[PDB]
Amino acid sequence: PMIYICGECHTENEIKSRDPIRCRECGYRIMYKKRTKRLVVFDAR
Amino acid sequence: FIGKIPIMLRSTYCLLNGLTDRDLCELNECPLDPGGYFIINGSEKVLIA
Amino acid sequence: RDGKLAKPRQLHNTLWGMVCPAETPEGHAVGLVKNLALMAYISVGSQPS
Amino acid sequence: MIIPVRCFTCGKIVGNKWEAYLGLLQAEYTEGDALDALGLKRYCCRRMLLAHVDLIEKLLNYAPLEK
Amino acid sequence: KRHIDQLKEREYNNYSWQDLVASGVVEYIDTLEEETVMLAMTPDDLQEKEVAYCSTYTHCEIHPSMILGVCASIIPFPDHNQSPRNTYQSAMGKQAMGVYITNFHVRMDTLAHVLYYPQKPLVTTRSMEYLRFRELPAGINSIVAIASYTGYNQEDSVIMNRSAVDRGFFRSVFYRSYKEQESKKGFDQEEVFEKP
Amino acid sequence: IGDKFASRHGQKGTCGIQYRQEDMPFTCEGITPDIIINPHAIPSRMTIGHLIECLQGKVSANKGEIGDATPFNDAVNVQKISNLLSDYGYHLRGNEVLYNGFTGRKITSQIFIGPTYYQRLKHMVDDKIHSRARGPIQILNRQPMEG
Amino acid sequence: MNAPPAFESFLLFEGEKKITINKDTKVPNACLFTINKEDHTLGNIIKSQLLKDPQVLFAGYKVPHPLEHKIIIRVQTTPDYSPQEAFTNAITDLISELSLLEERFRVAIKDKQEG
Amino acid sequence: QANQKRITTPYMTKYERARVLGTRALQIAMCAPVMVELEGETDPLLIAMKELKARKIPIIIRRYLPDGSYEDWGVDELIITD
Amino acid sequence: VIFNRQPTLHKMSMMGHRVRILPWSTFRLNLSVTTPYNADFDGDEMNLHLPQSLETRAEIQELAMVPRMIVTPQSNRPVMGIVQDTLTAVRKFTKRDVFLERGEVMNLLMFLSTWDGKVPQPAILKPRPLWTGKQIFSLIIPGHINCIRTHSTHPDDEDSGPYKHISPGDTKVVVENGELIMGILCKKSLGTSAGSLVHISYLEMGHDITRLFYSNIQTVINNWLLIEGHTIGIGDSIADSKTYQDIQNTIKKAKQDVIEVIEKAHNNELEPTPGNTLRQTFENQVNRILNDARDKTGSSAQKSLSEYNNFKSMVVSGAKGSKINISQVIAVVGQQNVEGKRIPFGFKHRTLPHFIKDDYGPESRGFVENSYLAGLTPTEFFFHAMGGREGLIDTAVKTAETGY
Amino acid sequence: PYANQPTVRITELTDENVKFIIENTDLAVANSIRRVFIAEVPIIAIDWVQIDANSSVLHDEFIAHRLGLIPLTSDDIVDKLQYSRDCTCEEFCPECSVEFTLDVRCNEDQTRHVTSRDLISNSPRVIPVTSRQDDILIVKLRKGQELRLRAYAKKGFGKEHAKWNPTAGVAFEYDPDNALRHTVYPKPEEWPKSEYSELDEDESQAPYDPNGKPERFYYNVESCGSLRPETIVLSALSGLKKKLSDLQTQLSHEIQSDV
Amino acid sequence: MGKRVDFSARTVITPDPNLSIDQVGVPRSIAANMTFAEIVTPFNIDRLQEL
RNA sequence: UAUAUACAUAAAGACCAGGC
Ligand SMILES: [Mg+2]
Ligand SMILES: [Zn+2]
Ligand SMILES: [Zn+2]
Repeated sequence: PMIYICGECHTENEIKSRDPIRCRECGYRIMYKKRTKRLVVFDAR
Repeated sequence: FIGKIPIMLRSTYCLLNGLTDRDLCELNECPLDPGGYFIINGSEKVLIA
Repeated sequence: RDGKLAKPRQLHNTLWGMVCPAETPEGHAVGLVKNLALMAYISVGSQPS
Repeated sequence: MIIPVRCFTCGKIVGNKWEAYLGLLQAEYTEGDALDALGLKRYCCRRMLLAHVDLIEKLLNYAPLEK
Repeated sequence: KRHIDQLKEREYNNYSWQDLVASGVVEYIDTLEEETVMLAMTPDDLQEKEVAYCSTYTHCEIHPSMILGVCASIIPFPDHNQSPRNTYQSAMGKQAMGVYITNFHVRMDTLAHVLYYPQKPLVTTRSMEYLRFRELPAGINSIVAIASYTGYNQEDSVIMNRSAVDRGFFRSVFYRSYKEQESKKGFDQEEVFEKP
Repeated sequence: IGDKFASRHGQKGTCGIQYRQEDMPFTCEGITPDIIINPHAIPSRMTIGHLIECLQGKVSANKGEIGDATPFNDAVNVQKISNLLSDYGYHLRGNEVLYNGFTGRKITSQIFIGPTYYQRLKHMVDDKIHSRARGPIQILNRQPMEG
Repeated sequence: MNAPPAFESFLLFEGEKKITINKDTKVPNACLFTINKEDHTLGNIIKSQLLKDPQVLFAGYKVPHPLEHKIIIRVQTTPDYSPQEAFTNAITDLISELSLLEERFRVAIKDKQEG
Repeated sequence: QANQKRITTPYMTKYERARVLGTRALQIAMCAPVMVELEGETDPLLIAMKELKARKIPIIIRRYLPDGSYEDWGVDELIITD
Repeated sequence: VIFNRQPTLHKMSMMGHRVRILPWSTFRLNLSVTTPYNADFDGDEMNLHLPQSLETRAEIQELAMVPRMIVTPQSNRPVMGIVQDTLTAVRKFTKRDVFLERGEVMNLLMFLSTWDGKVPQPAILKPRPLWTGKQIFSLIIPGHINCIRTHSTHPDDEDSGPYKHISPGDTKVVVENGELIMGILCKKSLGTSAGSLVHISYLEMGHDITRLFYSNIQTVINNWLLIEGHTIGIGDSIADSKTYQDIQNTIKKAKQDVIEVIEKAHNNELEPTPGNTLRQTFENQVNRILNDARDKTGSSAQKSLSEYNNFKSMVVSGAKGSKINISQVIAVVGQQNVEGKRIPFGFKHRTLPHFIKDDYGPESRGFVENSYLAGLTPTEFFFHAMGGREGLIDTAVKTAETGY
Repeated sequence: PYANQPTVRITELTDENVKFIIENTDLAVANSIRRVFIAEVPIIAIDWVQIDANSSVLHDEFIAHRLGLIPLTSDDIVDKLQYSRDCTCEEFCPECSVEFTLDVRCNEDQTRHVTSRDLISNSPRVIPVTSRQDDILIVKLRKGQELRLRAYAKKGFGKEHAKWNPTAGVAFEYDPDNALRHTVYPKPEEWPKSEYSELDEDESQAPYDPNGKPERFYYNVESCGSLRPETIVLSALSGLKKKLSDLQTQLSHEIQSDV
Repeated sequence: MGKRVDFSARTVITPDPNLSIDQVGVPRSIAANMTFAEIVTPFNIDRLQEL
């Protein structure tokens, strides 16, 4: 459902709503949101 | 156990005392950071003389 | 900060070398807040045993 | 952070002269002789390489979000 | 001189300030003991001037420019300015966009300004080395004409070059940080993160 | 053109306008000022160390050495600077001949240019701008909100 | 947030005429041209070509304001010479100058390379 | 008071000419008949300013003397300062 | 719109304006308008109140418009006058030297909005036609407006003797029949003062014709200044090598006359002035000497400035700076005072740890003998900081009393 | 009442530089030439950037900034390309734009420099300039970081955004030893002499020339590497004559329409 | 005695000498919020139906 | 075919920092 990145071991784990936040293979409680898929288009200006 | 005392950063009782440059980066701390402030509820507080 | 008395605000000869003459806030706080000079070292204290 | 392409005033390219400029300093050139070998005549360009501060080497010490 | 040769090589001598203080060369003197002292600005005043102001000097100061704080130590040539003008820079030196800490990519702080292209100055006080202002400079050098040109720079305004501003000059980043906290308050009342 | 820049000497001021590199007065060598400040700033304010920094730093762009501004020297005079500046082919007081940017013609009076160190300030125009028409209203007074 | 687009300086949108000619009632034989989306590059060439024409008593331009891009050129000529004729001969004389300069710069290049 | 014995300046004080050109322009701005020939005027303040120089405005000004009495001056009887 | 800046001290700080819509983010206003609001452009802000009805909008228009408020009831002077570069440029534009060719007249005339369509005949017809700044500025002056003022440098010996109306230095200003015949303009003519060339306009012509008067001076003399330009540079803060000797020999002479007054008081030979303590008569005699020192070296520095000096250009026309700022740059900064008295004793009987107890000499008590250009010595830097703190404090304290 | 006939003398010609001397011309015509050397000489430079994955320490539009400023070899096909606004096709075609690609990942423990040499173009003609002397540095990568993006380069000129200036500093000087008195020296003896000065070391200034008017306009035109400096000039003249031939047209349509 | 008001705006000031005395630059986004109620007549109804 | 989704909620106070 939702892929998050551990702030310690940097292993993407799939964890879903109404779950405590702990990354497997560390135990570290700080997860990050990865990055969006949709198109970003910048001016070189 | 009577309580818990907030600890100034980079004092002799911080975990960052005596660490070198390489170790301060693995812990994601700035080596240029002077220290001497507190972390209370995440904010960084400075006792003013 | 409210008081209009100008004696506590004025720069005093005893501030040579232990307090920065130029650095100070402005507004109502003029001269009541003072930075420290570079070399100046506040003394931590001891026992007179 | 990292050396600018395109010196601000005139618009000459100092982007590519940084890694060549660190080489000359380690060869015991003086910044006057270094900047003349790189061929930067005007002092608008000579202040890009001379006054530059390279933080991209500090910022690469911290580890990325992803392994 | 033998003290200065040992400090010059201070690296890997394990010989430093404390070994300088322990030799009786330097001394800490607080204020109300400065009433009983005679200071010499520089070793120059110690040499015979043929007209003796004082022959008794009991302490010499290390350098006169250490009387200035951290924010007033960044000003070049501060003795050449009218005195309120070193006080105003003390106020505007704390507001300057620059790289504030080097770990800022990790930190989450509300209101973090940062600037793409900082530069260490070309005319620099010799005490900026101990403020670590070459590592975290806030500012950029700029070529500055002083002229009345089109009239738009009158009063305190500044005209700028727009071709410079297109190349990254003073072009900065403003980070803003939000936080929201799920909680359980009432007995049945829960808050949840969900797309409404 | 709303933002706020200040030097190290206490000269603070907004941006008046932005001319493209075309429209800026250029030297004989094609150097155009990134920033032009009004000369009237100087006389009543009396920041002269702003005039020597533009001077000291034009020798330190040429020589390749980073100049020494430390406050008390007696080893650095305006006169010992200028003699170093005359050796790189500039007028020793730092004045330099400019051409008008729009019309091409020289500018009669010689203009004083040099590299100088400016700071951009936390204060920008986008965060100070505000406009109000029939919006939210306070609860107790039924008057417009604050802030 | 109010910064105008970069292209807004040289591009015309719908309905803007490039040139607008309005007679001037203060003076006989005086005309006032209005050029949209131009600047001192173009305005200064023409003014300085009009003052060579001995039948032109007055010529001058101004940018009314720098943030809006248009030029305003007043021209006053002598009687029986129309200020629209003065401004056309100016433009054809530059074209006959710049076409002579581009040909003389190409000859000096070939001479310069291997010669 | 009587039309005789009126004691007040004959000139129109800059406060009266500010509220006359305002009140007149508010009438014109709502379908009100225009006393003067209007030529290329879609703006009420310019029309009301034009009626004033021609002294066509239909308003009488009631000036209260400080003792409680009053005087009635029509906008034609007064003398326009500017 | 009505347009405001806090605090509103008098009524010229709320004046109705006429909107013109321009890009970017900042309100923009003419520079003459920065005199009433007392606002310089560094981070300032100003409120905007858009009146919502034709009935209240016709009050602003006929009461509070900026062209109506030109003349203040307070001092019965104009509020708004020529300010900053233009008042420096006017003077440089109006000297006898200024001769504008045929190409540079065509541009200036293009910025006159009131110009009646006729190019005036050059002052010098042959060998080459050359207009004068006084000849073009006389097209700016509206109507037929007439004035006699005098320039700031006008010597007092001039009006008395021969050459009253020829005026060798071109100081005396005459305007006859809306035409500038002679003299240089400055703060005393275009500026704000009773009887200035601007104040006669609003009185004789009217508030409408005097609105086009400001906008012509600013546009035709700002677009002229692109030809001359203006600057301050280090060459303009510096004197001759001969003047630097006259500035020292006055100081050594002063600091030597203070040592005699000090030596006379040690032996008691100093007799008190009636009504004055011997400390009061000593603190006066030392101030009488040191003031003459810095008053002499100041006037010795103001003689040395060349006609091309830019400081002298900003001072003479009153645009900015005063004659006392030139003295401190070139010559001497002079005595530094705290609470109206010479620097006190913060330690016991001495001013700083460096000085010897009971030193009343000029150096110990705060006289700074260095100029901002040569740079202040360490202690003179500290005393100069003590005299400036008294300026910052007053400005913070007085405003809250003057507002209550 | 007619145009003057100027002449050109090319003194130095190199790959970075052109010095020419234009004579018998107005000050206003000679200026407007160098004033076109900056703005209106078209060039190719990256504009539309699309960032697929950026793990670098530099945020997205900071890299999209540095890419724009990279010069691209404009030597020829700038004539062929059409402005993207005038181009009829939807989005980008081969006619209005060039496609670039950068796929870079740091596998090694060593710090990898992404250099402009890593921009890969669909067409052999336009490449980064250094590829035609170290390479421009876009960003540095620690192991594990990846930067891949796609960027379409367009045609434009220096009025839009300063990244289309074909030139480095364009020098301009006229009347080097001061006869005309357009600039008035307070002390004439303190000023260094121009490279172009005709005067001996003895005398400071040329004597005043009352009749003269500025001629002999000395240029130095130094390219950025996009366009060879010889063809920065040919494109400025041909590009000023095209703006004056746009006036004579749209003026003629108005005089004929008004009358 | 005084109170917060509607139809007001606040921003930085910068010089434009090209203006008259009584004009002021008002940016487009500060001039887009602030509105002026205008009474429709037969005169301006052509212009206002477009607005 | 007709008809419909119309706006409200983020409290207030305290101290602190800065701006003109
Ligand atoms: Mg201010
Ligand atoms: Zn984990
Ligand atoms: Zn450069």
